[PDB]
Amino acid sequence: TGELFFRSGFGIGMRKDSPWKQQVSLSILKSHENGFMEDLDKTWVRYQECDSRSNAPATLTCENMAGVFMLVAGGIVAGIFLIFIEIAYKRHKDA
Amino acid sequence: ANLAAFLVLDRPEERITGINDPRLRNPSDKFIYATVKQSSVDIYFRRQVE
Amino acid sequence: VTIHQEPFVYVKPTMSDGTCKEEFTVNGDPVKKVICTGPNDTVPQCCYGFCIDLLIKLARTMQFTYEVHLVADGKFGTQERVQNSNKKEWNGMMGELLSGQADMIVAPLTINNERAQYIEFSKPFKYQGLTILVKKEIPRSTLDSFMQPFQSTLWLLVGLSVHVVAVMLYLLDRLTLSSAMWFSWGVLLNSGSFSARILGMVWAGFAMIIVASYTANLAAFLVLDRPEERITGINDPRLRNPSDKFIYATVKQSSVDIYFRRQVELSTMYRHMEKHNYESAAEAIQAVRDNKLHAFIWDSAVLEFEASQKCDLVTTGELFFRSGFGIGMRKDSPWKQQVSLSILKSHENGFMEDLDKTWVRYQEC
Amino acid sequence: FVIVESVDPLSGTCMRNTVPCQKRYIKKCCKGFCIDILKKISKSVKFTYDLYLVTNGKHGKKINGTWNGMIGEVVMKRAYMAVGSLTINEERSEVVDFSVPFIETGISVMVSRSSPSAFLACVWVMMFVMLLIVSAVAVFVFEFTIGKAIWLLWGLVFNNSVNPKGTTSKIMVSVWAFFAVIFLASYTANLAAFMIQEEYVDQVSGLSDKKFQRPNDFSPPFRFGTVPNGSTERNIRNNYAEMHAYMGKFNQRGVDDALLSLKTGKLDAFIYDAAVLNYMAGRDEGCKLVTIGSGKVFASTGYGIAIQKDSGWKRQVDLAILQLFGDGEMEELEALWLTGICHNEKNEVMSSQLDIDNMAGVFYMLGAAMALSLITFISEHL
Amino acid sequence: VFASTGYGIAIQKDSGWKRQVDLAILQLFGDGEMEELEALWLTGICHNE
Amino acid sequence: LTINEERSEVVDFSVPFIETGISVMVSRSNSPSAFLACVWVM
Amino acid sequence: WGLVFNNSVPVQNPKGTTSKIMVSVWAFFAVIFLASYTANLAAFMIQEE
Repeated sequence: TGELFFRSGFGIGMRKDSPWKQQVSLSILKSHENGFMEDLDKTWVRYQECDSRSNAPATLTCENMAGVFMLVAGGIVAGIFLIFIEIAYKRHKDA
Repeated sequence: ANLAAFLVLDRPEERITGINDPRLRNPSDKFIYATVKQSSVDIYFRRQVE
Repeated sequence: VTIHQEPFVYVKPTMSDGTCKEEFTVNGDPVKKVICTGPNDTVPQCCYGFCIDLLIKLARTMQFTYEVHLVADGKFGTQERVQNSNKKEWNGMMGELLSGQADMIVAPLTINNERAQYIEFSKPFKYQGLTILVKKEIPRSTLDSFMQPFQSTLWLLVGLSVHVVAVMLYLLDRLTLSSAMWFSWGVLLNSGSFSARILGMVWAGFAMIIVASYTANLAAFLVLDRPEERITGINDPRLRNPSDKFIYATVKQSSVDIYFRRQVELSTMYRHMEKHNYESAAEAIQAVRDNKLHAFIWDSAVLEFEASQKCDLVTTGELFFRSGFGIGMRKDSPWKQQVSLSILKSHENGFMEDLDKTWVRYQEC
Repeated sequence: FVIVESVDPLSGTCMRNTVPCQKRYIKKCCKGFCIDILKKISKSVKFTYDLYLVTNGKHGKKINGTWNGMIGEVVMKRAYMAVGSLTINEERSEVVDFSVPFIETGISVMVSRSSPSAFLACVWVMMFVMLLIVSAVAVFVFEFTIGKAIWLLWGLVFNNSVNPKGTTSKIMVSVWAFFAVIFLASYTANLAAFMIQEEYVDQVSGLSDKKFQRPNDFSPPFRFGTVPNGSTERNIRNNYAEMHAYMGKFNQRGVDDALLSLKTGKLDAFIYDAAVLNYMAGRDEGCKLVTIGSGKVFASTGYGIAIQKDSGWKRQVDLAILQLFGDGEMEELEALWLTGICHNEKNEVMSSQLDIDNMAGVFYMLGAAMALSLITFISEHL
Repeated sequence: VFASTGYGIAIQKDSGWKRQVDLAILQLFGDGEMEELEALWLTGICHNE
Repeated sequence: LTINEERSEVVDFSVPFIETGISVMVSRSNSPSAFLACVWVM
Repeated sequence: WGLVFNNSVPVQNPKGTTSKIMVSVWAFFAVIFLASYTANLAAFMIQEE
C-alpha cells in the first residue's frame, strides 16, 4: 500500500504497574541500543522472499520471445521441407 | 518503436491513494475494501468522523 | 472604468488627434474600439478590449450612452481602514462606485465575500481563475549525441583498443595483416583462419552492443528527468516554507490579495507578500521577464493570456479560489436585473467564444 | 524539527501561533511546528506553558562526571518540562522521565550520486539453435563453404557486415534474415530496457560497510559522521570503535552547515538523526543528495520533549500524545512541517549521461575473450 | 469550455434569504473548504486529467 | 440544475455553486507518421 | 547512399584507399544517422498525444 496510516508500534502488555514495568521498558531501550532488532529481521523480517519491481525488467525476454525465434526455427524446418520439394521442382525441372 | 511499446507502456495504476483515497471514499458494491472484525486499527475506524 | 490589462483589454494612447488606428482582426474584422481619458504611468486616451467589447454588446442589448473612464489608482477596490475616524472604506473602483463616479463598473474582478456587504453583481460575465504566476525554466537537452554524450574517453579508447585487436588479427595471420584497417576497423564501421573468425564474432557483437549503446544514448537524449516545476498547491511546500530562497507573491492591494488578507494558515505567507508585494500586473509580467522574483501570483486566466505574452513563463497547477468577472453594481440598478439577463443571453450565444476570438482563442505559443 | 526567529521589529512581537522566549534575558522569537505540537498538546492538557531558551549544548548528554545540556538542564530541574526533540537515549532515559514518541527517528548518513552492463541467457540458446539450423542448411547445400557458412549467417548475429549461391538456401538464409532482424529488434529492445527503468545505488551498507566496517582498508577516505556529542553517535561509541576513531577526520560542525558540506561533498555522508535526515531531504537546494540507503531503518528510535522524572502530567501527557496521533492531524503536522518538498522518496529520476568505464566493462569482457581465442588458437596449433 | 455555466439550487423569485443566500455562497468559497467538497464529491478518482 | 436564461427569467436563480458547461465525452479505442527537414539538407 | 538505409547495396565498393576512409566519413556519419533514426523512434516512441 501507499504510505503510513496511523503510526504505531508494538510492546509488552502492562497492567497498572508491574514489578518488571520500568526496567522492562529499559530492556526495550537496550534492545534499540543493540542489534538484536536487525537480528530479529534475520529471524524473519530481513528475509527477502520475492522481488519488488515498478517497470518490467524483461530485458532477458527470451522464453517469451521463444515463439518468435523458435518460430523462425519453424521457418528453418520449413526451409528443409520446402527446399526439398522446390529442390525437386527446379532440379527435375531442369530434367 | 514496437520495442518501445514492449517496454514503455501504461499498465495503469494501483489505486490505493491515501486516507482520502477516493475508491475507498466512494460507497458502492463495485470494490470491497475493509479489515477484520474486532481489531485495534479497526477501532481506529470505530472512533471517527469522516 | 478599469485598468488596462492585455488579457482584459488593449489600451494605448490615441493615434494622432482623437485618432485610433483602424485594423481588421487576425480573422479580419475590424473590431470596434473606444476611448477614455486618464493618467498614463490625467489625459484623454483610447479604450479597446474584449471586456470593453462585452460593454459594447452589453449596451447593444440595453441602449445606453457608452462612456469610458479610467482608474485613478491602480487597484480594483478594497475595504480599507483610514488613519482617522475608524471607518473601513472600499477603495478605487469599489470606492469610485461608492463615489458613483461612473454609471456601472466594468472589470474582470471577482465577487468577494468582502465585496458582499460592499456591493453586488450578477452571475459571472465569465468563469475566471486566479493562481500563482509560474515562470518557465530554460530547457536545453541539446547534444552532439555520439559525439557529445558517448564515452568521452572510451569513444577513442575502445577504438584504439580495436586497433590492438586488429594486431591480434595480424598475429593470427603470421598486406593481409595490413588489411586490418579494412577488416577490423571496417568491421567496426560495418562499412564494407577459422580460429580468428571467432574473434570476428567478438569484435562483431562488440560493435553490435556498441551501436546499441549509441541507441541507449538516444534514449538519454529523449527520456530525461528535467526536474519538476514545483508549484504544488494551496499547500505547496515551497510557498509554505518561509525563507529568503524563493520569492512568490502578488501585487499590493488586490482582490485575491485580499483573499490572502483574510486567512488563517496563510498567515506567514501574506506576511511575506507584504515585503514582496508589487504594483502593476504589467509590472508582474515585467518582473517575470526579469525573472525578478522566484514566483508571482495574479488572476490565473489572465496568466494564460500571459502565456500568450511570453514563453519564459509557465502555467500553474490548478484552480485556486474559483471566481469570475462581471459588471459593477451599486445597490440596485435600473439596468441591474435585465443586465444580468444580458449576461445570461451572452452565455446562450456564442459571443463568448467570439470574445475568445477577440483575444483568448489566439494561440500565441 | 524546531524553528525560531526575531520578534517582529515593527511591533517587537511574535507572529503566527509562535510563542517566543528570552535570551540572556532578551525575548526572541521561538517557533516550529513540533513545539507547536507541544502547544496543541498543552491545549487539552491545560497546562501553563511558558517558553525558555536553551542555555548551552544543544541536547543533553553526560558532561564529565555529570551531564551538561538540554536533558542535563532537565537534570538541573531548572524547568518543569523539556522542549525540543532529542532522541530517546537509554542513558538519558535512565536519567529521568522521557516522553512517548512524538515521531520516529533513527541513525543515518545521507549523500548524493554524482549501470552494471546488464545489456551485456536463453538468447544464447537461440544462438546455438541457430547454429543447428545452420547445420541443417549446410546439409541443404548438397544438391569453409559449408563449414564457415555458420560464420556467414552468423554475420547477421551482428548487423551482417561480413555469400552462398544456393537458391533455396538463399531464402534459408532469409530465415536468419527476418529472425536476426527481429533479433536486432531484441538488441534495441533491451536498449530500451536499460534505457528505461534504472535504479543503481550509492550502496550504503549501514553502520558497517566496505567504506565503513573497513573504512581505512580502502584507498580514499569515505567520511560519514556528525558533530560533537552526537547522541546517535554516542550509540556509535557502542556500535564501533573504529567509528569514533575515524570520527576525528570526520569532524564536522553545524547541521545545516553539514548540509553545506554535502554541497561541497568533502565527506562521504553525514551521520545524523534519520528524522533529521528526512528533514535534510525535504529542505534542500535541489535534487542531489539522497537518503542514507533508501532510508532503511538504522537504530530505530525517536526524538521529542519530556519532563522531570516522575512528573505531574506524565501518564496523562502520554495520553495527550494518544490524542495527537488520535485525530490524525499529525498528517497536518507534516503539513505544518514534515510535508514533503523534494518528494522523490521513490523514483530514481534520471541517470542520463555519456558512456563510462562501467559501460566499458563489457568491452573488456570481449577483449579478453579474444585472448581466450588466442589460447584455444594455440590449442589448434596443438 | 462549451457553454460556460453552472448548476445548483435556488428559491422562489424574490425570496427571503436571496441576497444573504448568495452571501452564504460567498462564505462557501470563502473558507476554501469547497476543496474539501471535492474531497466529499468532486475529488478525482480516475485522475488522468 | 444549470442556470438557464429561460428558467432564469422564470424565477430566482442562485449564484454558482460550481461551474458547468455543455459536453459530450467518449473514448479512443485504437499516430500521424511524424517519423516520416534539414535532415534532408544534410 | 547505400548507407542512407543500413548500407545493404550489393554493388561494387570503390577501390580507393584514401577514398575508403572517405567513405568511412559516411560510415560514422551515417552510423550516428541510424542513431538519429532510432532516436526519433524514441521520440514518437515516447510523448504521444
